[PDB]
Amino acid sequence: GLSDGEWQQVLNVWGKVEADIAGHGQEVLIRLFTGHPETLEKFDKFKHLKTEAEMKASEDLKKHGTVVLTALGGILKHKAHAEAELKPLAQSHATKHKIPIKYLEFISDAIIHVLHSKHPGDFGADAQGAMTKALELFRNDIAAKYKELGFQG
Amino acid sequence: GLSDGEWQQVLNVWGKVEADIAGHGQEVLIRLFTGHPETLEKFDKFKHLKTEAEMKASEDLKKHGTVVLTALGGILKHKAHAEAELKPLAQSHATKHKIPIKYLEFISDAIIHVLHSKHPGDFGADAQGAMTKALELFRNDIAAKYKELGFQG
Ligand code: HEM
Ligand code: HEM
Ligand code: NI
Ligand code: NI
Ligand SMILES: [O]
Ligand SMILES: [O]
Repeated sequence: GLSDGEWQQVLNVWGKVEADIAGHGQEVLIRLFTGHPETLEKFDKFKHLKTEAEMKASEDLKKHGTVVLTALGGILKHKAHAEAELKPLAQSHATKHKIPIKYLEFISDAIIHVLHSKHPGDFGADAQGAMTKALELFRNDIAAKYKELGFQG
Repeated sequence: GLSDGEWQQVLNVWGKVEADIAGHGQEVLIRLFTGHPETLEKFDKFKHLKTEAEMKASEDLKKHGTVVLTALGGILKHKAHAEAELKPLAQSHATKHKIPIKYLEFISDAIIHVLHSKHPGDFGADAQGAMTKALELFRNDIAAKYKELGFQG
């Protein structure tokens, strides 16, 4: 994964992109299409463009550039925030508390038991299946950080 | 992973949890401790507590239950939001646009060059090292979604 400061580096340069997301988007796609022409053939609405000049002139190529960098920006900002929130918890449970993944499984089953007992109206079979998958994904994230830190959990 | 409706089911039952986080946190730790006595040994503050009635009387156990469900809740809500943002992107690039992972490596290459070219003051060796790793994490997330969908590309 990235460190705390590694994400801050990423978000700082991303702010600069957002000051002219249109121009950045355009240049990224044109650099892609010139360096790797086979990428242009995946785009039914752009593959007619032959020259740099035609590409720079395309209103919709510039609009698509914005759509791509906006979506990627949103994803990176969520990853940064999510990592900063998870890594402290993973570190303390790995190093200080030394909690095996097995014990995270037990507390996952305890949550599902309590939600079945107290909220069956918003916890039918489907919603229970959903929570079981959700808590497994959470354990998997922790297990991934445990490995990064070389704690056998 | 979870479908759109499954994440909504998770968020919907979590809303009920957060409405009585005190009581739910207590019931989760009592269920864990009574089902798996070994887990009580990890808790210096609680390991003397011998019965549900003792555990229910512990103000410390209640406060810890709140800290646990508060931390978990934040992680689940972020995961639901990020997945609902990522899953459609991966779905469309796999099944509609048919974009191999190697082409996301190409566009990552172009994003690095455009950032180095236009914002070098904000894009030194470390900043560029950070962005390179961050774009890898993005491609790995799409790659993990493609594998789920049995798209090789
Ligand atoms: C950082 C990488 C990428 C991001 C964030 C991104 C994002 C997007 C978004 C948000 C859309 C519109 C919604 C959708 O159809 O899912 C889209 C459409 C599309 N993307 Fe991507 N994309 C990326 C990489 C690529 C690459 C490398 C290719 C092809 C070589 C590609 C080909 C397409 C195509 C063909 C469309 C459909 C465009 C249309 O509506 O005519 N994408 N992309
Ligand atoms: C959903 C699972 C879990 C969550 C979200 C969680 C969260 C937390 C948080 C936020 C803290 C306080 C800050 C910290 O030290 O990181 C904490 C402390 C702790 N956790 Fe966990 N925890 C989980 C599972 C477990 C399990 C299963 C055990 C043991 C079986 C455990 C043992 C501890 C201990 C011993 C502490 C320190 C308690 C204290 O000194 O007051 N945790 N946990
Ligand atoms: Ni978002
Ligand atoms: Ni948060
Ligand atoms: O794209
Ligand atoms: O915990």
